[PDB]
Amino acid sequence: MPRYLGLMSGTSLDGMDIVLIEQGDRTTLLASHYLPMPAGLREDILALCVPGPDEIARAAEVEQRWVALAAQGVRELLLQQQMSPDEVRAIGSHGQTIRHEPARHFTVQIGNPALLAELTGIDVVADFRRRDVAAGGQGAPLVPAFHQALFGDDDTSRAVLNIGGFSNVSLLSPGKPVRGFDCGPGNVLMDAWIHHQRGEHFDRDGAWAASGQVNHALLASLLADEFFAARGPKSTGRERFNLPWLQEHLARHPALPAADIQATLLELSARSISESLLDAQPDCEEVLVCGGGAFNTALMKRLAMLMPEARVASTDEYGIPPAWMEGMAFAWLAHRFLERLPGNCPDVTGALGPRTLGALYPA
Amino acid sequence: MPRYLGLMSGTSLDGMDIVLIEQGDRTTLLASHYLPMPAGLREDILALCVPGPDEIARAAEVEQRWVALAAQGVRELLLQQQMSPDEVRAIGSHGQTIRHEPARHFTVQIGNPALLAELTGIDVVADFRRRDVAAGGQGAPLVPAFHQALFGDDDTSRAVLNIGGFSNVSLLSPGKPVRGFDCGPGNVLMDAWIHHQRGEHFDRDGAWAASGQVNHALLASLLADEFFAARGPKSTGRERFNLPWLQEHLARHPALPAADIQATLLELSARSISESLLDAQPDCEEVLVCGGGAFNTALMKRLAMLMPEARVASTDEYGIPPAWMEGMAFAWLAHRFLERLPGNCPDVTGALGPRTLGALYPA
Ligand SMILES: Nc1ncnc2c1ncn2[C@@H]1O[C@H](COP(=O)(O)OP(=O)(O)O)[C@@H](O)[C@H]1O
Ligand SMILES: Nc1ncnc2c1ncn2[C@@H]1O[C@H](COP(=O)(O)OP(=O)(O)O)[C@@H](O)[C@H]1O
Ligand SMILES: CC(=O)N[C@@H]1[C@@H](O[C@H](C)C(=O)O)[C@H](O)[C@@H](COP(=O)(O)O)O[C@@H]1O
Ligand SMILES: CC(=O)N[C@H]1[C@@H]2OC[C@@H](O2)[C@@H](O)[C@@H]1O[C@H](C)C(=O)O
Repeated sequence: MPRYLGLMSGTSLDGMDIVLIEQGDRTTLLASHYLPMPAGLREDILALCVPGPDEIARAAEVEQRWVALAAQGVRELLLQQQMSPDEVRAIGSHGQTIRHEPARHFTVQIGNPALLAELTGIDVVADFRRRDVAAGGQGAPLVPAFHQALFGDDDTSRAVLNIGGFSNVSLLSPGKPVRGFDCGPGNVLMDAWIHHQRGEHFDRDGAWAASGQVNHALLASLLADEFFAARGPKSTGRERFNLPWLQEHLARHPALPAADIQATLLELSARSISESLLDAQPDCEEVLVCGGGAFNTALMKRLAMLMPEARVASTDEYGIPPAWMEGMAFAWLAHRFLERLPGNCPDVTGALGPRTLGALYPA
Repeated sequence: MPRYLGLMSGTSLDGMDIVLIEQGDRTTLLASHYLPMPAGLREDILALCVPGPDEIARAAEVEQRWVALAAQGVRELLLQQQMSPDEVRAIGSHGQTIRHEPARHFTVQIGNPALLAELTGIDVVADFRRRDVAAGGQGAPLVPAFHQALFGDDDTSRAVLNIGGFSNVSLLSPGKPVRGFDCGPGNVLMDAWIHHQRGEHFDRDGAWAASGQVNHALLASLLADEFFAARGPKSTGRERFNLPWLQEHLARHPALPAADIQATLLELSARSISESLLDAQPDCEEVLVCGGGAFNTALMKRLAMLMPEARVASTDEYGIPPAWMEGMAFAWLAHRFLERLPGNCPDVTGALGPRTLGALYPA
């Protein structure tokens, strides 16, 4: 019954997820701890997601504040759980993606794991993505293995679907190796648009999206990106799908209401997920939705209707809160590293084969 | 009787040292292998040593080339020694420093250890300084503990003096715990000056230096830099001692012949060493010189003259070739990581205490 911490901080930059798990015969969630991202740090992370000056100095100092916050949250969670650091075997830390360039064969995650070990007094397993990339893979997604271990079922063809900043799906097909790929944007554009407009961080329950009307021509134009055509191992991020990208599409088209664009963005996510998922697993019987997109009532409804042959529900029904799936997954990967068990799925990432993912920074 | 690889590429940027050692009852050098740094790569690393644009993307691509070259070298050495990589327990990789800012509490060594593990098929231990910096230390020097393991003679006092781009000394005073610090510039300015003048990489045997004559006024002004005044834990780099820095001193005084300036730079190194060393260890009886500075005949004689109470010889006289000392140290630090033994020295670095240095990237 070794206990592990998982630290995830996704591209939505909403905040830091910290989970505690017990890894026995099955993965149990013991506790969760959410740290909202400070305004300043969120914006400084966003400033590192595009090319710019003095990045090495800037990232180091952003890194220091990120780790300091992570260690604060870990300390908080342990005290509130009446357990010491000694009772935790290791922290699994994803870090923070500031650049993802699989075409150029690199992915950049910050989160100085040495400093995280020093501050927490706990062994840290981190930097899980770079060995997969080194093995020719996309480096993303890395949860499918975990999704397999949780929800691997012979009797059903399940698709486990994360909807964070970006969407990604794990295809659990009886008989066949685990498949998976980034579907496209999840909340990233819906958040970015309501931020450029107005100045909010996200659209609660997708209520602003539901107030507007879809523009079918715009939808067509957005779906005409090369990434949606591509199949098999692929990944994406803020490099491709961002506000500039959207504005470039809005330029050639005429002027539309802002809510209609938001509605179009919701549909863009629903349709990209639906069509890419159903292309890969037309036999799908259950879509299990995790990540913060699970809480979007407008989005979830649309997925159910665009995939009528499937039962679309969040992972809550199956015992695991959708908020903490990624955090639990990286806790699990620290386990996998310490037992020398493969981290990646080759037919997900496109790597040469299975690889032990991560590096060990001991306390 | 495990075998380790040591990989070191210092601030001189002359090339990559690859050593193979055995760590039985003591450290034995089995083989060495030097890789001249390609011109293109040397200049791109140098371009990352000052603030600039698009550093994260640039550093990543430079990193891949660095690692590709390191892996090539490792392959070449093993084949030439008729060895499988199965027979090597791990590689200790220093990586390549492109920024050293202890004051801002960060230091940046590139060398994607995950890719290095991928390409060599051997477990990599890397990223040694960061944990010392995390512990409130300078992060440099890191060799003193090795120096103590090799040349820890209690009957006699002695200082082990590495002269690379930068000079650093390990003070081995019988009974008293190990101390050390960066003395200042070793070859870095002498290299930088002749490069600026003639394009050459270094001054062979200090012949150019030896053809010129020391200028008193310039020397005084060079010795005036505050770094030389400071005592105890120190570290420095190209951030302080560089050609721009030198030219601030040149401009102040009238024009000098180029060779006289070179003569003066040789004197600057010897005096900053000799005075910092004996200040901290006045009883010094022996100066074991390692690093490429040991090959500078003019420098070695001048060190002898300034320190006549002690013998000044290279480490070759006591078993170890002066070129491979650092490479051997990092292989040793791999051994020290894997046994969970401290690799830093608080009374050298200023860190809160003894720490395991490095991170394990398994093959
Ligand atoms: N009640 C909600 N209604 C709609 N969207 C929501 C709601 N709560 C959270 N979200 C979305 O979930 C996102 C966070 O999802 P998350 O899984 O943390 O993504 P990431 O891992 O990329 O940070 C927010 O940016 C937001 O768009
Ligand atoms: N024959 C020589 N004569 C004088 N200086 C030399 C000679 N060979 C090497 N050097 C000096 O040694 C330096 C390399 O020393 P090294 O120990 O590799 O330092 P670093 O760790 O900074 O790379 C060169 O830059 C040069 O100044
Ligand atoms: C941050 C950094 O890169 N420091 C190095 C450091 O290198 C050696 C390996 C050490 O860690 O002890 C040393 O202080 C000095 C002289 O050694 P070399 O120039 O021969 O490498 O160089 C640089 O300051
Ligand atoms: C490079 C990167 O950070 N990718 C993220 C991102 O956010 C969701 C999706 O794109 C996924 O591929 C991945 O995160 C999850 C945890 C994963 O690796 O499965």
